[PDB]
Amino acid sequence: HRPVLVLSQNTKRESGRKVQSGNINAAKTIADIIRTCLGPKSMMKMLLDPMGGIVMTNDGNAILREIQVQHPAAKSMIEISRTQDEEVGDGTTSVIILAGEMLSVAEHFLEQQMHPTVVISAYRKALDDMISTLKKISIPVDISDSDMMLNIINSSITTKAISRWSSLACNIALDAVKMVQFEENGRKEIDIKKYARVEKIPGGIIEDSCVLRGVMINKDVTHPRMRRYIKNPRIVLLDSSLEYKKGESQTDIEITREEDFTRILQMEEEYIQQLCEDIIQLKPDVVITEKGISDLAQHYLMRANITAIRRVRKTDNNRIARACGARIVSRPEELREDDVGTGAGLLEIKKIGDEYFTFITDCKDPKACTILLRGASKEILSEVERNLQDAMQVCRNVLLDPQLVPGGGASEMAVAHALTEKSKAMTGVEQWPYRAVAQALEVIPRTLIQNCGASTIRLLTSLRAKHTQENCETWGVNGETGTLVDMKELGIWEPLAVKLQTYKTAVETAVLLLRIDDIVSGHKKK
Amino acid sequence: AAVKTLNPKAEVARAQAALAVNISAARGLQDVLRTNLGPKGTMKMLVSGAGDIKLTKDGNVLLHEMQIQHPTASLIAKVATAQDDITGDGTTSNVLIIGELLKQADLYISEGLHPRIITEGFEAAKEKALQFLEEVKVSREMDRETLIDVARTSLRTKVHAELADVLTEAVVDSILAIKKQDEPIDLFMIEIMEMKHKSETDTSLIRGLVLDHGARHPDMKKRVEDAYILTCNVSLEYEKTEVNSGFFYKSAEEREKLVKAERKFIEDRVKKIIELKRKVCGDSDKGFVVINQKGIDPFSLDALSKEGIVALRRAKRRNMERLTLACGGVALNSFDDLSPDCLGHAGLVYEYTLGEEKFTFIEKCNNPRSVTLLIKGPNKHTLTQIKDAVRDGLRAVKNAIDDGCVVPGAGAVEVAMAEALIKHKPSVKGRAQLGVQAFADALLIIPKVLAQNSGFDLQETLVKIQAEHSESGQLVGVDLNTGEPMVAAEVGVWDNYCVKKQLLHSCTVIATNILLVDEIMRAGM
Amino acid sequence: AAVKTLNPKAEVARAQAALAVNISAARGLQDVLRTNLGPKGTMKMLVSGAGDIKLTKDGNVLLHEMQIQHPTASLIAKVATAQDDITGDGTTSNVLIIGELLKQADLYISEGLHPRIITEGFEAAKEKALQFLEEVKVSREMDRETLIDVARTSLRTKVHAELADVLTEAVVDSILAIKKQDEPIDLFMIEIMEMKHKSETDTSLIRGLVLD
Amino acid sequence: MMPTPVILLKEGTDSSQGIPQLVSNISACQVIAEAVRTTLGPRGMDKLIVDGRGKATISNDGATILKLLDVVHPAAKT
Amino acid sequence: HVPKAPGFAQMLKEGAKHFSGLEEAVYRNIQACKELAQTTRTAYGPNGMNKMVINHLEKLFVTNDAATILRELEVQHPAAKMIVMASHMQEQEVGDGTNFVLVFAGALLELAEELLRIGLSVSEVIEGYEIACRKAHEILPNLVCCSAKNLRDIDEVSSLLRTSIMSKQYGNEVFLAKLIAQACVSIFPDSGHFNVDNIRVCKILGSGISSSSVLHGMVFKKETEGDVTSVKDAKIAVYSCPFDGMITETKGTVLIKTAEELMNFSKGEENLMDAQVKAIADTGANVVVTGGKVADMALHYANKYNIMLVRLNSKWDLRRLCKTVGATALPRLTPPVLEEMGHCDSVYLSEVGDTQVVVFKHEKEDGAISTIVLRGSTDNLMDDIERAVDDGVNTFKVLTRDKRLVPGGGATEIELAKQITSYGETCPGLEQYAIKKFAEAFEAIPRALAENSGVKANEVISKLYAVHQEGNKNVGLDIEAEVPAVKDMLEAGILDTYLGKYWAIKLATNAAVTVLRVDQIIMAKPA
Amino acid sequence: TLAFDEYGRPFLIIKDQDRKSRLMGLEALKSHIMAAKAVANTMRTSLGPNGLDKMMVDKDGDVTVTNDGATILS
Ligand SMILES: Nc1ncnc2c1ncn2[C@@H]1O[C@H](COP(=O)(O)OP(=O)(O)O)[C@@H](O)[C@H]1O
Ligand SMILES: Nc1ncnc2c1ncn2[C@@H]1O[C@H](COP(=O)(O)OP(=O)(O)O)[C@@H](O)[C@H]1O
Ligand SMILES: Nc1ncnc2c1ncn2[C@@H]1O[C@H](COP(=O)(O)OP(=O)(O)O)[C@@H](O)[C@H]1O
Ligand SMILES: [Mg+2]
Ligand SMILES: [Mg+2]
Repeated sequence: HRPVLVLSQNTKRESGRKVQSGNINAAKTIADIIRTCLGPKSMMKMLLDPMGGIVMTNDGNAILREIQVQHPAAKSMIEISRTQDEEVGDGTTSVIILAGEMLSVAEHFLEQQMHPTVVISAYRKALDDMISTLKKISIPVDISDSDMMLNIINSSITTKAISRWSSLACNIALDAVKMVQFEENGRKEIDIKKYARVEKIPGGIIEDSCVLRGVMINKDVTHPRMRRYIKNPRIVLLDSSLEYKKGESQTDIEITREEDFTRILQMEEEYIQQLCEDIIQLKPDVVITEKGISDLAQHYLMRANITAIRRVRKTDNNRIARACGARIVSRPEELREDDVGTGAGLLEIKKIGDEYFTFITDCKDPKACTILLRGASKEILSEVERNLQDAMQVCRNVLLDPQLVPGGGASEMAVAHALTEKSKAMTGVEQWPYRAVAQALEVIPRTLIQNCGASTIRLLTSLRAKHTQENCETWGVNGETGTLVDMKELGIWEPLAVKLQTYKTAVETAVLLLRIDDIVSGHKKK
Repeated sequence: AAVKTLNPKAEVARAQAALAVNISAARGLQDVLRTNLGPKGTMKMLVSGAGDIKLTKDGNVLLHEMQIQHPTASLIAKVATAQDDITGDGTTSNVLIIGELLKQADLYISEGLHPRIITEGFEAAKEKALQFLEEVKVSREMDRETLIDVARTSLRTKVHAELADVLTEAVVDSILAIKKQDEPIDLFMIEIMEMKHKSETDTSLIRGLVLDHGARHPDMKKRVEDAYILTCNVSLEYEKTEVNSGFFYKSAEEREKLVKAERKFIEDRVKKIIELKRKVCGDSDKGFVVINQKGIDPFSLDALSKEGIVALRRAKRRNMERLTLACGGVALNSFDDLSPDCLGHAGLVYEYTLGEEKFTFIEKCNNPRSVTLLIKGPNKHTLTQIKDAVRDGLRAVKNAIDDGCVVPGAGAVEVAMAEALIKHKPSVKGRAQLGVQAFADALLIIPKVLAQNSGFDLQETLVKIQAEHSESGQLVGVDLNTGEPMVAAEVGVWDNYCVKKQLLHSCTVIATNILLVDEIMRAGM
Repeated sequence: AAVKTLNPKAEVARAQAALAVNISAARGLQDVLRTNLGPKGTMKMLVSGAGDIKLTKDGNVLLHEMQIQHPTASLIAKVATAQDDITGDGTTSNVLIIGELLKQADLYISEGLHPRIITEGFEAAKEKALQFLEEVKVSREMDRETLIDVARTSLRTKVHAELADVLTEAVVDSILAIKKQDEPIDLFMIEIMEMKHKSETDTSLIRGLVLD
Repeated sequence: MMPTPVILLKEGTDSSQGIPQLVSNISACQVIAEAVRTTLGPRGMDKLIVDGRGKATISNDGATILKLLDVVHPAAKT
Repeated sequence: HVPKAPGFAQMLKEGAKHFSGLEEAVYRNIQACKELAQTTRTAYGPNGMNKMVINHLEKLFVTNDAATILRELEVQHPAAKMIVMASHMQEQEVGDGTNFVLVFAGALLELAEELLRIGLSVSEVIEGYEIACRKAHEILPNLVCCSAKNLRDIDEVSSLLRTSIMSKQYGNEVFLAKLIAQACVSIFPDSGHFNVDNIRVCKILGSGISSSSVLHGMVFKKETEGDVTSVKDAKIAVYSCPFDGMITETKGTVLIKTAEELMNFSKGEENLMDAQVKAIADTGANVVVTGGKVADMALHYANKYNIMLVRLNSKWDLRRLCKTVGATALPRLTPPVLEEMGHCDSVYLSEVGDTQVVVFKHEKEDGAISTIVLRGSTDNLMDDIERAVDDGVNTFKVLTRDKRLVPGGGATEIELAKQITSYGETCPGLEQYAIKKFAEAFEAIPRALAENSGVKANEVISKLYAVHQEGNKNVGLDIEAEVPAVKDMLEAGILDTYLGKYWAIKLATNAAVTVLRVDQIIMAKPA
Repeated sequence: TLAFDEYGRPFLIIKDQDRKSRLMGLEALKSHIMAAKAVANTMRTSLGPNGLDKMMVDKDGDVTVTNDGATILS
């Protein structure tokens, strides 16, 4: 069997029109999947996992992460929605539809024997003019007002499944960000993932869900003699163990006398009592560590009236350190008065469904909170958890950038008329791809009427005529009824960081996928 | 489809296709689980792959131990899991509401209407159903005769009414002597032991504790009266140092000196126990029982047997919580502060062997606040009938004590709630008029299934029940013996308030979310 | 099951099982054929195993050339075959009545009642519906302008109403010049020839014969 | 990875396009020209072609050599 | 573990698929027909490229005509077959413009996808296309500027036939126009029906296209079996019976009963065949052409009385010989021919291209039938010129049916794009969007002419609307060189098939409408 | 390369070209001499009056002892 004299074995080669017009159809295919998940009249999409679980959601990020594609240009669009999920909260489904439409009009110019670098150079000139249009139609926000911030977060959850419990979910997501807004040195930061833990418990009703003023964990007391209800405890956080372990050496003891073996067993008990005497000098009430607690340490804390928790997680210790103001120490003989968690409120070991939960609530000024979610099952509680993550991040963008853009179609039509009037002074071959960017922005008011069943001809002709005048400029599409209502009366407002990240990512997705004229597949790596 | 283009091995369901998948699967779980609602339901024999018999008819055990692979059946099984986790009963009636909230909605969605219009009518019907439930609840100040009829309703629907007269005295009298003065009753204080001694109708209520392990020494006393409980957590068996040390000896005479010295720290723990027996005026019988959660070597068992101390070993984690309340002592973790204040007291401590398996009994306590239901079922599958019915009955009386009001029985709630939605049906003033009608007809499946399992007519029974409710003010219900409309508040058929409140909330949200699903697909490969 | 005991390779359906087989298959043929009833219906492209295109939306041609293997779907196809054999139109509307007579009866049989009690009400309703049909019929003495409006209704439900004005003058004028004096009209006297000459909107009525 | 439709193009056919097609046709004619390249001129050799049946045919004519090569290339048949 | 989605309501198929809706059925029928429009877009126009298409029979077809390409491609998409059968109806009706159907209907369905995804459904795009189609048939009689009426001879039709030749044979536009002028005019029926079957193509392998000519007669590919090949009188007796004698029909049996009947049977059969050949030799016949076989005794007396024999195994070629020399095929054995004899001028044989042919060449009476003898270096080249020859004969039948012409080369489609846009702006309804999209489908037809010439189609299509300011109506495309600066079509002489443009617009509109009517597709298992 | 083009297309000229054998080289003349010398070295020992015969076996098993050069090579 002689081998065949080939070059680049077991790989593919593809170039020409089949790659330029092939990556457009892969981008149009993903945009048609989540096209029914943009307006407030959207529907859930039940997904099936390879682990056996079920993800029933309508968010554009959680749908595309559960789809395994084989096309290379289809893998690029999934990473676009992952970028929009980490930057902003409710900036997911809008970018995938917009990048599919900007590539839909880009396929028309590739058939006209136009080079792809001419369309990208017209896309970059159009991208620089969409940023300047949103900054002119913006509005400053009073972040100190409570009722003004409730209208911003209600506009982001009207699409999601928590729009029915809108009066409760807006107060939970607003109080969650304002508690974790911590500033130690001269730098403001909001960490809503490491400190704003969203725990879900199956059972109860959704109306009883509330954000606790403190933290909670699923841990029982180490001994039944310990108190399960302390009014004002002095919580001391530990990191090392309260046991006797082997040192980091090759220690070996030669036992030749009779009194030597009983002495080592007594020195193990005196070493635990020494570190237990060093933690009671500050008179604490609650001792919380991350490693195990031996029964010799449980005895000395029992008669000293100390409630001890055994195996609290490391991420939960960092969260309770911000709520109670304690210091996570790793040495019991180096405890100080500043390391004691004073100011903590009521501590209660409740039981929710045949399982104990340690509640540390009612704090004075906590820097970390825990949202207690209670619902029917774990299926719908994963929906409220994914919606509150999209509700707390849209409040983080206003506190770092208090500017609002009129959403609901009014944002896209205010720039599409600005790109049309600015295209009259182009006078070149880049004028016609510059006009297609303004026509590609029409897919966002197209989607709001296709989801509610309204007409797309009689409405878009009247909506385009409303932006011919420079006075109003804020007329959008009402997804509830289906008519044209001004967004100053409805209250649908989106933040500036959401609309800027939507336009910057949808253009650069079309920049990357238009410079691809060749695809090589079939090689291996290390 | 778009999913077929990206992934060729990914199935999908479209808008009119995924609705027929979820509704027809909800009728599959409805037609199976409707044969066990109420006392007239039939027993289901569930055989696994090994061959063991699981004879039960609870709605949570039926959905978990069923060979079904469907995404719609996995959603209802998760809602049914939380119904049997926080409040016990209400699992069979949970699935039948979801089976009718999707079947009555299919009559309107297939006839031109949109699924979101039906879900807007469910929220407006849930608001009236929640306000009507607070008007029909009866506060009876948690009387001990009221809790019998609450426990009798939950126990009949799981047994053939000969053990329901025995288990009601074992559930009500167990839940009263746990906590007082408006304290939340912990269900971990009740131990459930499975025996095989006499028969299924012999389950008694032990006032103390029943431990499943006996004495591990043949010279110990089997029956001990007027005992002292010493609850320990120390390890009496031989343990070494944490650092690897070993021994080193020169002669053979120094070899036996090290074996005597290595047990000195062990015997110092035993000498603290035998000196406590001499300080409690041991000029009488004066029995001593050490439960001793950690293991004991046979060297210390031989030392305690010569003094007359019964010593058990390898107890549970919650045995140091239940026996501490029952005996009144202190569960110690060391022998440095031994005193008679930490000792317990029981009038009778005896054991019994059932096929080379001893069972330690502790009885005759003053105020135990911890009991043990001693289930003595003949077969292995009959033990699963009583255990799943005791925890169904213990969680029923626990909710009736915590909540201050009692909700009426079989048809006294569901028929009166459906008639309240008819008079408030033109109050929505919009397209959601048919959504309140689909919610009111879905609540009527509870008198329909109970009239069907009892052998009576389905439509002829619902006419006479709704006639007695419209022509009177009494909440009339279903009678599973004669078929005539009888009031449930007078015959002694009650229900829990938190069960009917969550049945209007967990079933409604899971029905409005399923009706808004149109893209059932399987991707990820 | 008893049939599984004697013949182990014989599947069976019980009382509550065989009713769900026939009802779910009747809704399967109902949801397909309801998208082509009337003039505003949608066309269907039927491709066989060879590769020929059969573009039609008649209820008899749809049920015959459909990849379905079901016993309930074969029973409705036998009734739909005799509808297009003796009177022509009325085949698409025939399946929708059967699909609704089993769907409306599903709401009563599943709610406790017996299937035979529903069939007693169908006969009592069919006798009143047959007497009501004899009172609403309109006699117009077979005018040639009446036959235009009769042929316009049946032709518009199978073409896009541009050929329906042409085929009305080719059907009504062909059926009048066959027999007179109250004689039964034989449909074998009209030959149907297929040409390819000009276009679809050029079908004329040859007063004699066309031989192939 | 690009073309995955529900109904394919014709059956399974592959077709080249543009400038890589034309160089594929020119280089194919260069290979079949080597079977008549050494047969030109009085100092040109002959060639021997054996078929599957074992029949040997030694010749130097272009009409005899090219008919026994069994060329299935479309451009090289010209 | 992992669950799956089962069937829902009507999953009763045993391996067949189903399509319903706009995205699964209507949008996929558009994208499948778009691939056929982009396939034949390169081969459209005078600067089109050929395509080596290999069918299932493993033979080679290289051509630039879109009609013969689709007959070899085994297309399996059902909506794609509708645009193939619409192009096949263009070949049966006029024989030219089959590719015009793939560009226009391929652009009609492509622009319909932009209307369904932005707006109106198929109930208004179809009704919008039908209004603009009826208005397109009112501009085409107004765009007629010239006519093929004056001087119907070989001089005027040598220029009026160049448009159908240069679209597939660009370099040979002058030689093939004169060869189609000396063949189509020579078979004129004196104001009657022009039969396109009276022109045959005899492919003779040999030298190039410069040696091709047209012979007034027929050229066969058979032998003589004789030595009388030089015939100058040419009195042809055409027969359809086998020239071997008269045999019976049922069984046939010679019955011998004595020694005299056995000896005289062999000599009596030779004398019977001798009397039949000399019966046609006294009538003046020289060529005896039969359809069946010929025995050895018939060949013995054919060389004795000096008459030529022609074997024609094809029964269709025998009927064409009767219309060539003016004779009648006699089904019986050889009679004395009274008046059904043939009359040619010179019947001879010559080995042209290592092929011994029989030529029935007419010299004086030139017009009875014509045969274009084509020469080529390859057999694949002569099949491509034969398609260009048949496009010249089919264009001559169009000018017989209708003498009107419209200026092609892009001049007609721009004026059709301007008038339909004028009707679209004056329509106060919701169907005016489909009328404006119907005129843009005519805009993409000169776009394919500029993309095949290596010219940028954006600057080409901008100069066409700039010079069409309401009074020119004739400027097309000048594809002779880059930087076009396009000229007039009547001065260049690029105008062809007004009746071809009348049918290709009507067939492509009805093909694109029939695709948009398909909303639900039910296919079977292919086997 | 063989059976592949530089643009990735399959390069097939003649049918079943992978199972063909073609030698032009400088050993094509060398292979003709070494094949003809072994026939001449076989027939060298059967030349002259002292030429030894050869034993030929047919396909059917028949044995014929031949010395003439016509029947040996045939
Ligand atoms: N009441 C409303 N009226 C009109 N439009 C709305 C309304 N509520 C939400 N929308 C629109 O629905 C869109 C939902 O976008 P979304 O999918 O949440 O983006 P992301 O995926 O980034 O979170 C928003 O762009 C907004 O304009
Ligand atoms: N003695 C009784 N008489 C009438 N109805 C009863 C009686 N006992 C139980 N029921 C009815 O049976 C229904 C179901 O009871 P059970 O099976 O215990 O709960 P679930 O069905 O939720 O598991 C209840 O809604 C109740 O109204
Ligand atoms: N000399 C010329 N100058 C410009 N265009 C030409 C010339 N000759 C032909 N054309 C164009 O080439 C095209 C050839 O079309 P063709 O493929 O023959 O259509 P069909 O396939 O219907 O026969 C015509 O539309 C015509 O406009
Ligand atoms: Mg959102
Ligand atoms: Mg042409």
